[PDB]
Order: sequence, then structure tokens, then C-alpha cells
Amino acid sequence: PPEPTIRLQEDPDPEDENLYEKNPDSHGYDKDPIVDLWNMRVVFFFGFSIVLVLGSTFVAYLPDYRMQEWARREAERLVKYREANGLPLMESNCFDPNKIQLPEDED
Amino acid sequence: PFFDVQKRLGLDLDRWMTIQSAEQPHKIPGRCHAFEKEWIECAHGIGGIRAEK
Amino acid sequence: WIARTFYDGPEKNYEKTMAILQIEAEKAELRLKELEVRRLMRARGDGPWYQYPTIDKALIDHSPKTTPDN
Amino acid sequence: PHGSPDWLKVGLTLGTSVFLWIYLIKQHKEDVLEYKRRNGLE
Amino acid sequence: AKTLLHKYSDIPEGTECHRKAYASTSIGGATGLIVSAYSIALKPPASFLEGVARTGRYTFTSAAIGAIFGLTSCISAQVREKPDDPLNYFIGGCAGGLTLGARTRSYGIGAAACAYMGLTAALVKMGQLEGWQVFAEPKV
Amino acid sequence: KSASSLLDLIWLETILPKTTSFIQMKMSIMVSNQKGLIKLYFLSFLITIMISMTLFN
Amino acid sequence: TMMSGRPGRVPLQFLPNEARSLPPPKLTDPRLVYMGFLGYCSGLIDNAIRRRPVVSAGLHRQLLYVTSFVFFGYYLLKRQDYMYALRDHDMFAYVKSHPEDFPEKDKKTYGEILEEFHPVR
Amino acid sequence: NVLQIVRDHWVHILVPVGFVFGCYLDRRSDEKLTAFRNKSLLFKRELRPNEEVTWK
Amino acid sequence: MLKIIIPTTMLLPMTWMSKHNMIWINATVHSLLISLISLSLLNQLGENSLNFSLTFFSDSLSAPLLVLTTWLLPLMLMASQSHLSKETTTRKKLYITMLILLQLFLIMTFTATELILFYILFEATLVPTLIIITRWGNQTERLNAGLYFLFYTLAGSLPLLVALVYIQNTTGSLNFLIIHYWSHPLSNSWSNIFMWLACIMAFMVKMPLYGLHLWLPKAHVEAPIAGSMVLAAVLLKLGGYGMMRITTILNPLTNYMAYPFLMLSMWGMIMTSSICLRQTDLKSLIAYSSVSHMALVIVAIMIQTPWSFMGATALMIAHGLTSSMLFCLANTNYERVHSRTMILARGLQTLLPLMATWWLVASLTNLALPPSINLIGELFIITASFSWSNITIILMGMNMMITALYSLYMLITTQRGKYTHHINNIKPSFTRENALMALHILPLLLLTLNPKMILGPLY
Amino acid sequence: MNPIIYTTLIMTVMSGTMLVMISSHWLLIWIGFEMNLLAMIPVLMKNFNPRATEAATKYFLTQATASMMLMMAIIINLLYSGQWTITKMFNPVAMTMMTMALAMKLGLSPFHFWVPEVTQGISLQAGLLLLTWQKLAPLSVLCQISQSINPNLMLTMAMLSILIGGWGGLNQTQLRKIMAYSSIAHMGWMTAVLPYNTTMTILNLLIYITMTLAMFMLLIHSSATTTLSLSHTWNKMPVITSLMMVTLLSMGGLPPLSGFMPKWMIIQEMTKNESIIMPTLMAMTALLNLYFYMRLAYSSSLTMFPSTNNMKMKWQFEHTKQMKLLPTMIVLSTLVLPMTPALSSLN
Ligand SMILES: CCCCCCCCCCCCCCCCCC(=O)OC[C@H](COP(=O)([O-])OCC(O)COP(=O)([O-])OC[C@@H](COC(=O)CCCCCCCCCCCCCCCCC)OC(=O)CCCCCCCCCCCCCCCCC)OC(=O)CCCCCCCCCCCCCCCCC
Ligand SMILES: CCCCCCCCCCCCCCCCC[C@@H](O)O[C@H](CO[C@H](O)CCCCCCCCCCCCCCC)COP(=O)(O)OCC[N+](C)(C)C
Ligand SMILES: CCCCCCCCCCCCCCCCC[C@@H](O)O[C@H](CO[C@H](O)CCCCCCCCCCCCCCC)COP(=O)(O)OCC[N+](C)(C)C
Ligand SMILES: CCCCCCCCCCCCCCCCC[C@@H](O)O[C@H](CO[C@H](O)CCCCCCCCCCCCCCC)COP(=O)(O)OCC[N+](C)(C)C
Ligand SMILES: CCCCCCCC/C=C\CCCCCCCC(=O)O[C@H](COC(=O)CCCCCCC/C=C/CCCCCCCC)COP(=O)(O)OCCN
Repeated sequence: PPEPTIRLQEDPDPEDENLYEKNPDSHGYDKDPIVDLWNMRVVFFFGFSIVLVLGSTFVAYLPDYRMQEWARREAERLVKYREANGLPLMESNCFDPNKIQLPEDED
Repeated sequence: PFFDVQKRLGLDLDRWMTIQSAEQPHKIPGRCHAFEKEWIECAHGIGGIRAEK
Repeated sequence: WIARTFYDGPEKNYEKTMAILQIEAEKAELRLKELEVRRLMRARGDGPWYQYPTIDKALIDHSPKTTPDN
Repeated sequence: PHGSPDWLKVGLTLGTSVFLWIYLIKQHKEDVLEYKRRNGLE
Repeated sequence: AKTLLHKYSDIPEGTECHRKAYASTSIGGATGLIVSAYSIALKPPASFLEGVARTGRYTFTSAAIGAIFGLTSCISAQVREKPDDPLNYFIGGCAGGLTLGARTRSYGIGAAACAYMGLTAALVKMGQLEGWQVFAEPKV
Repeated sequence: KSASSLLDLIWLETILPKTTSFIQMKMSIMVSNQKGLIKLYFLSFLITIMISMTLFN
Repeated sequence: TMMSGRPGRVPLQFLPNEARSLPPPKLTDPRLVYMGFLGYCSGLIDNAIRRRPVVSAGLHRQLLYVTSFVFFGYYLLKRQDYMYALRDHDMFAYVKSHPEDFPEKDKKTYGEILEEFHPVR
Repeated sequence: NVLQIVRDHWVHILVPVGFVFGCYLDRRSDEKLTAFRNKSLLFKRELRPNEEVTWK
Repeated sequence: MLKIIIPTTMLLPMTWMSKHNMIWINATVHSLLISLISLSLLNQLGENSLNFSLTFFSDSLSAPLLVLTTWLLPLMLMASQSHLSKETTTRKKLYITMLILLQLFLIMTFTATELILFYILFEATLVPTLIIITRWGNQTERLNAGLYFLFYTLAGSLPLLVALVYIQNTTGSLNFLIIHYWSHPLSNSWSNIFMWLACIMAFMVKMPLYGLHLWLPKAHVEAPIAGSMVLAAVLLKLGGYGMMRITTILNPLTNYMAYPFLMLSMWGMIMTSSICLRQTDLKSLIAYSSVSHMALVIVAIMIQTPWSFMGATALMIAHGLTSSMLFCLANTNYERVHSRTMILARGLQTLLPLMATWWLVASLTNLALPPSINLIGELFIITASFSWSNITIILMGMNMMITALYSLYMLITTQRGKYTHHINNIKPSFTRENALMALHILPLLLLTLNPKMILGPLY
Repeated sequence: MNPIIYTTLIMTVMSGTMLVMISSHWLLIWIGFEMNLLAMIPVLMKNFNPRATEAATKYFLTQATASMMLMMAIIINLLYSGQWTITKMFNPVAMTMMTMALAMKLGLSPFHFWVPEVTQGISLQAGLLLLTWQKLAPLSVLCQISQSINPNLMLTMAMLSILIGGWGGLNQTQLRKIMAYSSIAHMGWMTAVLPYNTTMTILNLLIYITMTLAMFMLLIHSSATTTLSLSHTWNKMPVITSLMMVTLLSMGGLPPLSGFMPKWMIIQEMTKNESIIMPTLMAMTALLNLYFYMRLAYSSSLTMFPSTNNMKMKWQFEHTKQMKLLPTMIVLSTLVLPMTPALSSLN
């Protein structure tokens, strides 16, 4: 069996490289310290300072396009009107029956 | 598919041989000249569906 | 301030939606009408569509044919 | 290999592109005018 | 041709069990003979006798499958007193699959055939009820 | 035993993917295994011509 | 809709004369821009295949690609618009000429139409 | 240093230019859906003395 | 809507023109800016919708998903920054291009005023995901995984296309607005039954349903970290969005047809939660947890009540964020240990305390601790199902108990106990990873302050 | 051969196809088919080896039998109506024999057996010409008489072609046989819409022609005819492998690629005529074509296969002969889905 016991010419599997040996204060972003530091800074500034704070403030103070206060005030004025005249609050029929034309069965 | 070059150019490359009733040499008539003439005149411009019906 | 600088009023979206709904409804009716017209034209054949060729009568020779009965 | 920028081919390509663009502009102007004339716009 | 299809379809589903079985057996024999002809044309196994034996085996297998499917489908439809129900065709198809598996002598194949045939027969009955067209004529 | 191995790793795998792979592999082996003899192909073509002449009319 | 046999059709005309009665597509048409983008992509792929700097190998070649694509796209868009206009014209004429096949549906309000109600429970 | 950092940082203008162009394209698409402007039964309104369109 | 789409498209030339060592910085900054821009869509109305044009419209169902899709890209870049260090610049640019194409496809899918355009983009999302899984996966099974992830999907989606065009031949339109305004009841017929199945199964295969969930563990375990995040966070929600959009035309046939799928989901959540208990793989455990949560979302959509829809929307958003965070944590462990087995790396709280805190928070939010939005969605779905039938509460309680059990099991196995003696290559956690977990977790606890932003159009 | 002779033969093939396309007389169509067949054989035998000669003689046998059947159908049609014009077939099974002859010319099932054999025997350029240009004339003739076909027979043959292509492509390692089975499946897709819309047939033909041209010219650029030979291309031209994988994804019918456009349209058209089952079956069968395309893509670009030491020398050389239309073909076969409505141009 003169086979070399090697299936092919393969590079040996490299060992994992640690970013902390060649650069303490490594931030885990890049091997180049300057690119590393600036990547950390841009990530922190645009993620935490810009989006997370300003976007949260923007969402918090969104104008009432869902018309919650409008609906509340409409309901208050309507119930004030109906309590005054004694109408029985909300009617059971959403649409008035006189404008509906039922089909006569005659069965 | 069909590219009607003959109609565009007015060439008559192969239309002379399509039917029996089209200018035979020495005015020799086909055996069914009258029937083919009538059938062609019936269906001219009518279209395949309406001609068939 | 947010509503003034970033957004517009409800009438804009309301009327844009009405226009969009009108366009889409007309398109749907046109599609159905076109399908019906295609079916009728293919079934009957009197329409401009589905017009299969028939022998041109300009090819016929109208002359005496060496025999009186054609 | 060791070749200069073939100025004949460069000139031909530039001239073809410029001619095509000029022809397209002229054809568009003529079509717009013809459409306006047929539909009685201006 | 379509003669066998007409013969099978003309008979009512809940009556004439033997006639339906005969029509199904005829259709099965026809398709088995066609498959045997294709196999012989593509692959000459060893000789004339082996070829005719394979033809007979395939034809009798297909005829048996058709027979079993027809009887079960018709008997189930008659006993259940609910004609035009795909469940009877499923059961008939399932029975047919089981007999194929018994012929080939494999529980898996028999089990597999029962599930698939039951599905195909139910689909065919559903298409007959709803008018599904496999070969649609040009409409528009 | 049941949820992980019996159903998820075996039967749910057996039904949809494995059966499809087996059927497609068998059909591919059947269809593609032709010995390149024009005699068999021509006999099949003749059979098909006869079948179409006897069936589609 | 088989319009190959449509009457009065010149065989090999790409754009008939009546097509000039339709508004031409704008030169800033989005479809024209997409055709130019296709030409630019063709130029980039041409540079890549020949092992040249993809973005800055041949400016004349890429310009020619974009120009030819825009030219053909403009003419193709004209033909497409004409063909659709022909289809619509034929459909409207056929509807007008066959009143018995396209009757006017009676307008019925929802207040007088009984629709079945299916509760969600 | 101008004209040197530009050749390295010119890619940073691409996204904001895309945002501005998208805003312009959105307004351009808005301009083509004015068929029902000031015609809704809910917002039929008489124009102001110096108003031409209710919304742009 | 183009104010979001155009910058996403411009992300590609910027990425390809960037310097060899500035691709990550530029991509991250501009993706964060695009997310900030997309935040404007959250201003919805109680009226119909935000109809921008004939092609794209927004909704309070579409807006949270769009915001999550935009926000996920910077996190994906930050997590992919680690294991792509030894990669050539061209291939890193290609990876970023795949991510950008996926984001653009998802953005155009979620607006999609028309159903055929929705289908086109819904299938267009397949190609970048398949390439990412089968090109930048580590093991030899990735190829097989890709095949599964492809064919399953197509097996459900090709019938849908047929059904879709069929509908446009009868109704005359596929626009969502016209479909909703002109909806008519479906007669109980075999043809209508099969139309229902064709419309439904394409989206039920992507959730996935319990019987059709086999592709998900393979695809999640084999894909790289960015692929796992995009699969678990957004791609699973496409089926829920599709069912929510398409169930309008299926009534009243849904009442009868929903029973098999309701049974499958209600039993499959229990089955997959039990499967999570006996798992030797972290990624497989997280994938099966995703399957259970999406089974609950399927139940919610099938019940078809307003509370069901609100709870389902909230649960999709919450599960997306939580599952992405869990996958990131497991990836941080794997990049140190290179094994991806739960039992091998133990006692990590002693060595990495802050990462243990992140693990605890992620497990707590996966366990549906109130008042997290996970719990809000869970509780809304449970209440709607109880109104549907009072016997569902047994199955839901069982699911909650098993969920708590396996979540705390995963936390305790990896973080607590005694550290493995021979494992000595565990370096301190980087700033990048801690920032990644913080950016995953802070939006959840901010959204619990304003739940109505993620409760859907039925709020 | 002599370049003048090759040019003359190519022009004769094109002239035969054009004569078939422009003529209105059945005899002239037969003459055009005869001219095309006459000029095609030496093109198939440019590179002289026993395999090329065998492929050429098989092709000649099949095409001559098809031509004789076509002439027989013409003669019966003349017998039952004294007509030479190409119109409605005017008769029963005379039309059946015309359909069978055109199917044998196109390679539709069950007359598909010669396509893999001839494609494998001949070179890549001959295969390109055979699978691209040799479909125009029979498809044009079919489109002209498309109102005459029996829909049952045409649909049966189209479904059989799709099934056979899908199943046969699964077992292939040689690239040319894969191309042949892909051609069979695409022809099956093409002929299943002929009874309903010939415009969709022409659109599908154009898309398939563009995709096949891009595929064959990529295979010629990276001169590999086998899966393992193609697996070595990444170590010299990675961009070629990437474009090849994108083209393969397009050929599988994946949206948003170009290959999705025909099937989509066809399916839509087929649902307009109340045909639901057959489009569904067609899609489920096309899944097989997609599977073996995906396997080729796996072996080509998505994974890096082992190489050889001699490949290093190939790194120092560049392709002397370059195909100009390859980038345009790739772009057209990949990125023209948004331009779909342009099919109104009656392409
Ligand atoms: C959705 C719609 C929106 C997006 C549209 C998407 C499509 C657009 C583009 C279409 C294609 C055109 C260009 C591609 C040509 C290929 C050339 C190339 O490789 O790139 C190298 C080149 C840089 O490398 P280099 O230094 O020149 O030389 C290196 C060699 O080229 C090569 O170096 P090497 O050979 O040493 O490296 C080997 C590498 C090289 O191999 C490759 O890179 C192959 C290239 C990709 C294949 C192209 C397929 C054809 C198009 C299909 C697109 C599919 C989209 C549908 C979604 C499904 C995705 C598959 O191959 C591998 O690593 C093997 C494994 C590959 C992994 C699996 C393959 C997946 C590829 C799929 C990519 C699909 C998207 C491509 C996007 C663009 C990519 C460049 O890239 C570029 O610089 C060109 C990029 C575009 C230029 C932008 C200029 C515009 C900016 C200024 C104007 C501002 C515009 C706005 C105006 C207003 C502002 C004020
Ligand atoms: C480290 C230890 C602690 C130190 C810090 C001590 C201080 C603690 C205080 C912090 C939490 C304690 C609770 C105090 C609550 C006060 C703030 C709260 O009241 O405001 C909320 C406001 O918060 C926002 O509503 C929620 C935040 C927005 C969430 C969006 C996420 C940000 C986008 C980033 C990408 C998103 C990714 C996920 C996709 C969806 C509720 O506002 P609301 O009652 O309503 O009305 C506001 C006023 N109005 C009436 C004028 C409108
Ligand atoms: C693999 C993991 C899960 C995958 C997905 C599974 C979910 C899909 C299951 C589909 C749901 C059921 C399909 C049809 C339901 C209709 C109701 C029917 O079952 O009940 C009776 C129907 O009776 C019988 O069931 C008839 C059908 C019998 C044949 C079907 C096969 C049964 C088992 C097959 C299951 C295999 C599924 C997977 C296929 C690959 C009611 O009797 P009837 O009033 O008359 O019919 C009412 C309907 N009408 C009005 C339209 C006529
Ligand atoms: C696959 C991508 C498309 C590429 C198409 C090729 C591109 C290069 C072609 C260069 C110019 C070709 C145009 C020919 C010039 C004049 C044509 C004219 O004389 O012919 C007319 C016909 O014009 C042409 O047929 C139209 C060609 C346009 C093809 C483009 C359609 C592509 C479909 C959508 C995909 C988007 C592609 C966009 C990028 C190219 C008259 O035809 P007619 O004698 O009356 O009837 C025969 C045809 N019938 C039987 C079907 C009715
Ligand atoms: C995850 C993998 C699962 C695969 C998905 C399977 C479920 C999808 C259903 C199977 C395909 C059906 C597609 C139907 C397309 C919609 C069109 C439609 O519904 O119209 C019907 C068409 O209905 C049909 O034709 C259905 C025939 C089905 C043929 C193919 C069957 C495929 C296998 C079915 C068995 C499996 C059933 C359950 C599958 C669940 C998933 C496991 C009406 O037809 P017309 O003739 O035009 O109406 C006039 C007469 N009333």
C-alpha cells in the first residue's frame, strides 16, 4: 500500500484569531483599531442616540389620527343630548328600518 | 409565424398554385371549377368560423 | 408640530382613496367585459377578432375555359 | 496585448450613440406634433 | 376509445353491480394491455413466452384492480343509500388499492395504493359532480 | 420517543419528503434507462401512432 | 383576442399610420428608464465577463448599450400602447354593436337586497 | 482636506439623495390622483378667497 | 412609499462603491437611518388605510412589520461582522447585497396593494434566503436544508398562484380594497373547498403548520446567524400576513374548513413544546419554540375574531424580536465553542455575567412574562379562543407550562452549574455583542409602553 | 470545414426556415423543411467523430420520417378538399398525422427519444443551433393551423412532454442531455397553450430561446460538457459560475426572474378557458426541472469543488474568442419581468 494516506493537497485548518491579543480595547468590530473605534462610535450614536431616543419620542408624541379624543368627545356630546331628551341611549338598529325594504314572504 | 411577405410586396410567389380555378395554362378548366368558384365566392372576407357555418 | 411638518390632513387621503377605488373598479369591469367580448367573438366570429383567412376570390379566373360548362 | 485606444472604434461608438439620441429626440418631437395635429389640441 | 367510458357511465351508480364490474374490468384489461405493449416495446425481457407471460400478468392484475374497485364502489353506494357521494368511491378505490398490494404482496405498497386510489377515485367523483374539465375546450 | 423520534424524525419525514424522493427517483430511473436502440423507440412510436389513431377519433 | 386576422392590417408594418393618433410615451417614462437600466446592466456584465474594471472600463461601450436599449424600448412601448388601444377600440365597438348581449343591469340599492348573514362564533 | 476626502466619502450622499428623490416621486404620484379633490361628500368645501386647491 | 424603497435600492451602489474596510460602517449607518425614516409609517388612522398610490398602501398591520424588517438589517450586519472577517471583499459585498435584496423584497411585499404582486415578491424573497443558506452555511447539511426550505414552500405556493388568477377571472380584480369592498360569501361546494385549500396552504406552510414544519429546524440550524435571524423574525410572519389578508374572501367556508388546522396547531404547540424539553441542540430548540409560537398565531388567525387578530399581530412582532435575540445569544456561544451543543459549554454565568443577564432577559420574554407584549398577544389569543370554546384553556395552560419549563431549562443548562474545565478559550464578551443584545431587547420593553402601536388594524 | 461553406450552409438553414414561414402553399412549406434538413446535417457533423455521425444519422432518420408523414397528411387534406393553402385542416386524422409529424419534428413526447441522443452526440455549438433555431418552423406551422388541432391530443402530448422532461432530467450527469430534457419540458409547456393563445406560445418560445442561448454560450465559454468538468469553473472564472447559477434559477421558473413570465402567463390564459387541473399538474411537474437545475447550481457555484494542479497554468491565459451577445442574453433572460405587458406587441 504505497498510498500517501492523503486524499488531496489541503491547507491545515487555521486556529481562530483572537482580537484581544493584538489589540486590547478591541470592541469586537474590526482588527484595525481606528476602524474598530469608529464602527463602535457610529453604531452607538445611530442606534441608541438617534433611533432609540428620537424615534421613541416621535412615536410617543404622534398626533391623534386614530381619533380617540374625537370619538370620546362625540360620545360625550351625544350622550348629553340623549340623556336630556330621554331617548333610550343607543338604538338596537344601526340603520333606520323605514329606509329598508324587506321582501314580503306571503307564505 | 406566417409573415405575409407576398401581400406586402405583391409578389405572388406561390398563390398561383393554391386553387384549381386560378389561371390554368391554355384555359384548361378543373373538374370542379364551378363548385370551387362558388364556394370561394361564398366565403370571401367572411372569415373561417362564419364561412364554415 | 409633528402634524404640521410631516403629515397632511385626512381629506387628502380620503379623496386619493376615492380616486384609486374608482380606477380599480373601472379596471375590474373592463376586464369582465373584455372576457365576455372575447367569448362572444370566438363563438360567433362576426367580430374583428378571431378572423381566420379564407381563399381570396381575386385569384379566380373568369374566362372561357375551352369547354362551355367550365 | 500592447495596444493603444483604437480611436476609430471610439469615434464610431460615440457617433452612433449621438446619432441615435438625436434621431430619437427628433422622432419624439415629430410624434408629439403629429398627435396634437390629429387630435386638434394646438 | 370512448365506448368503454360510455358503457361505464350510462349505468346508474346504485344499480346493476355486475354490469359496472364488467365495464370496470374491461377498462382495466385495456389499460393493462396498453401498459404491457409499452413495456414490451421499450424492453424485450427475454423471449416470446416471457413477454406473453408478462402481458398476461399485467392484464389480469389491472383487470382485477378494476373489478374490485367497481364492486366495492357500487356496493357501498347501494348499501349506504346516498348516491353521488365521493366517500363510496374512496372506499372502492381503497379496496382496489388493497387488492393490488395483495397481488404484489407488500403491506407498504398495499397501504400506499389504498390511500392514493381512494384519493383519486374521490377526486374523479367530485369532478363528475362539479363538471371539472381535464381537457377544456377553447373558450375565449 | 413519540413526539421527537417517532413522529418528527420518522413518520412526518416518511410521508411528505421521503415518499416524494422515492417516487421521483424510481420514475427517473424507469424513464431515463433506455439502451439507445432505435428499434425499441421506433416500436414505441408505432404503438403510440396506432393508439392515437384508435383513441382520439 | 386573435388580431392577426383583423381586417385592413398591413402584414409587416411595425407601427401603422393610425398609431400616430396616439400620444407617444414620454422620454422620462419609467419603462424607458428600466430599459436604459437593462442596458447599463448589460454593459457591467460585459465588462465583468471580459475581465475588465467593471464600472470604468469602457464608457463609450456602456453609453452605446444604454442608447440602443432606450431606442428599442421607446419603439416597443409605442407598439404596445397601439396594440392595447386597438384592443379597447374593438371591444367598445363590439359592445356598442351588440346591445342585446350587454344589457343594462337594473340599479338596486343594498337596502332592498337580502344578503344571508353568517355569524362568526 | 477638500477634494481628497470627497473621493473617499462621496458614497455617503447616496442614501439621502435617494430619500429626497423618493419624496419627490411620492409627490409626483400624488399629483395624478386629484380626480376627486374637493369633491368628497364629506369634505365638499367652498374655496378660500386666496385658495386654489384644498391639498397639493 | 418610495421614500423608503429608494434609499434601500441606493444601499446597493453605496455598498459596492465603499472602501474595502468601510462596508460595515456605511451599511450599518445608512440602514439605521432608513429604519428611522420608516418609523414615520406608524402614524395610522382609524379609517381605511394609508393609500400612497395605486401600487403601494400601508396599514397598522403592515407598518409594524415594515418597521421590524427595516430594524432587523443593522442587527444582521452587526452579527455577520464577526464570522465574515476572513472573507474577501467581493464576497462580503455579495453577502450585504443579498441582505439588502431581501430587505427590499420584504418592504415591497408588505405593501403590495395587489395579490399577484404580493405573490411575486412573496416568492422573490426565496432566492436571497436560499443563496445565503446554501453558500455561507458551515456544515454539509446546508445544501439539503436549502432544498427542503425551497420545495416545501413551492409545494404550497404554486397552487395559490393558480387560485389567484382564477379569482381574477371571476371577480375581475385582485386589488385588496376592491376585494374587501366587493366580497361575497363562498358557497359550500367542493370547488370552493379546493379554492379555500389553495388560498390557505401556501401561507400555512410558511408559518409553519405542525404537519409541515420539518423544513424549519433544518433551515434554522444550517443557515448562518443573519439567515437564522431573518428566517425567525420576518419570513415566518409572511404567512400570517397572507392569511390575515386573504381570509376575507374565504368566509363563511372558514368555519367548517378551519377544524383540521385548528386541531393540528392546538396539538402541535404541545408536541413541539415537549420536543423542546429533550433537545441536545440550542438552535433546534429555538426553532421548535418558534414553531410552537406560530402554531398559536395560526390558531388566532383561524378563530377570526378582533381579539384574535390583535393578539396575533402583537405575538408576531414579539416573537420576531425574541427569537432573533435568542439566535444571537446562541451564535455568540458558538463562535467561542464551535460545537453548538447545549451540554458542553456550562456554567457561563460565572465567566460572562452580563451575557448571562442578556440570557435571563431573553428567556423571561420568551416565557411570556407580563407586561411584555409576548404576554399581551398570548393572553389576547387565549381569551379569544376561550370565547371560541372553553375547553381550549386546558391546551393553552399546558403549552404555557411547558414553555416556561423549556425556557428555564435552556437558561439553566448553559448559564448555571459548574463550568467545563477543559474549555479555556472563552474570551470576555465584545462591545459589539452586548450592543447587539441591547438593541434587540430595548425595543421590546419600549413597545410594552405603547402596545396599541402593534395591535393591528382591529384596535 | 471551409468558412465559406459553413456560412452558405447556415444561410441555407435560415432560408429554409424563412421559406416555411413566408409561404402560403403546403408544397412550399414541405420544400422549406426539406431544405432545412438538407443543410442541417453537415452543421451537426462539423467535428468529425463517430458520435457526431451517429447523431446526424439518427436526426436524419427522424426528420425524414416526419417529412414523409407531413407530406402524407398534406395529400389526404388535398384529397378531401382540393386546397393547397395553409388554413383549417378540413379533415379528420389527416390532421392527426400532421400533428404527429410536427410533434416528431419538434421532439414532443412520445417522439422525444432522439433529442437527448442527438444533443449528446453533437458539439455544444451544434446543440445550441439545434435546440434554438430548429423550433421556429414547426411551431410556426402549428400556430397557423392552431384552430384545427384536436385539443385532447395536443394537450396529452404536451403533458407527456413536460412529465418526460422532468423525470429524465433527474438522472443526467452530462450537461447536453440536461439541456435536451429541458428543451423537451419547455416544448411541452409551449404546446399546451397553442389551442388557447398562440401569442403565449410565441412569448414562451422567445423566453426559452433567450435562456437557452445564454445557457449554451456560458457552457461554451467555460468549455465543460460534464457536471464535474463544470465544477472546476469556479477556480478560474467565478463570475461565469455566478451568472450561470442566476441563469439556472431563471430557467427554473423562480420569480422575480424572467423564466417565471411564460408559465405564469400560460397558467393565467389556461384559467380563462376553465382549465384548472392541468396548469396545477404542469407546475407540480416543473418542480422536477427546478430540482435538477438546483442540483447543477449546487455543483457549480454554491459550493467549491476540488481542483487540479495544472489549472494554475490556465490562470495565465485569457479567452481569445469572445461572444458579444452573451451579456445581453444574460440580462434579457434574467431581468425583463417588469416589462411583461409588452407581450401585447404580438411578439
Ligand atoms: C430588485 C431590483 C433592485 C436591485 C437590482 C439588482 C440587479 C442590479 C445589477 C445587475 C447586474 C449588473 C452588475 C453585475 C456585473 C458583475 C460584476 C461584479 O461581479 O461586481 C464586481 C464590481 C467590483 O469588483 P471589481 O473591483 O470591479 O473586479 C472584481 C471582479 O469583477 C470579480 O471579482 P472576483 O471574480 O475575484 O470575485 C468572485 C465573485 C464575483 O462574482 C460576482 O460577483 C457575480 C456578480 C453577480 C451575478 C450577476 C447576475 C446578473 C443580474 C441578476 C440580478 C438578480 C436580482 C434578483 C434577486 C435574486 C438574487 C440572485 O464570485 C464569487 O465570489 C463566487 C460565489 C458567489 C456567491 C453566489 C453568487 C450570487 C450572485 C447573485 C447576485 C445578484 C445581485 C447582484 C447585484 C450586483 C452585483 C455586482 O462591482 C461593481 O463595482 C459594480 C456594481 C454596480 C456599480 C454601481 C455604480 C452606480 C453608482 C454611481 C451612480 C449612482 C446611481 C444613482 C444615481 C443618482 C445618485 C446621485
Ligand atoms: C438603569 C436603572 C434605571 C435608570 C433610569 C431611571 C428612570 C426610569 C424611567 C424609565 C421607565 C419607567 C417608567 C416611566 C414611564 C414614563 C414614560 C411614559 O409615560 O411615556 C410613554 C411613551 O412611550 C412611547 O409611547 C413608547 C416608545 C415608542 C416605541 C417605539 C420603538 C423605537 C423605534 C426603534 C425600532 C423599533 C424595533 C421594533 C419594531 C416594532 C407613554 O406615553 P403615553 O401615555 O402614550 O402619552 C404620552 C403623552 N401624550 C399624551 C402627549 C401623547
Ligand atoms: C401532512 C400534515 C398536514 C397537512 C395538511 C392537512 C389539512 C388538509 C385536510 C383537508 C380538510 C378536509 C377536506 C374536505 C373537508 C369537507 C368535509 C367532509 O370531510 O365531511 C363530510 C364529507 O364526507 C366525506 O368526507 C366525503 C369525502 C371523502 C374523501 C376524502 C378523503 C378522506 C381522507 C383523506 C385525507 C388525506 C389528506 C392529504 C392528501 C395528500 C361531510 O359530508 P357531506 O355533507 O357529504 O360533504 C359536505 C361538503 N359538500 C357540501 C361540498 C358536499
Ligand atoms: C425575450 C426578450 C425579448 C427580446 C426580443 C428581441 C429583441 C431584439 C429585436 C430587434 C428588433 C426586432 C423587431 C422587428 C422589426 C419590425 C417587425 C415587424 O415587421 O413585424 C411585426 C411584428 O412585430 C414583432 O412581432 C414584435 C417584436 C417585439 C418582441 C418583444 C416582445 C417581448 C415580450 C415581453 C418581454 C420584455 C422584453 C423587453 C427587453 C427586450 C409585424 O408582424 P405581422 O406580420 O403582422 O404578424 C406576424 C406575428 N404574429 C403572427 C404573431 C401575429
Ligand atoms: C404544503 C404542500 C401542500 C400542497 C397544497 C395542496 C392544497 C391545494 C389544493 C390542491 C390543488 C387545487 C388547486 C385549485 C386551484 C383553485 C381553482 C378552483 O378552486 O376552481 C375550482 C377548481 O377545482 C378543481 O379543479 C380541483 C381539482 C383538483 C385537482 C388536483 C388535485 C391535487 C391533489 C388533491 C388532494 C389533496 C387535497 C388536500 C391537500 C391538503 C394539503 C396536504 C373550480 O373549477 P371550475 O371547473 O372552473 O368551476 C366550474 C364548476 N364548478
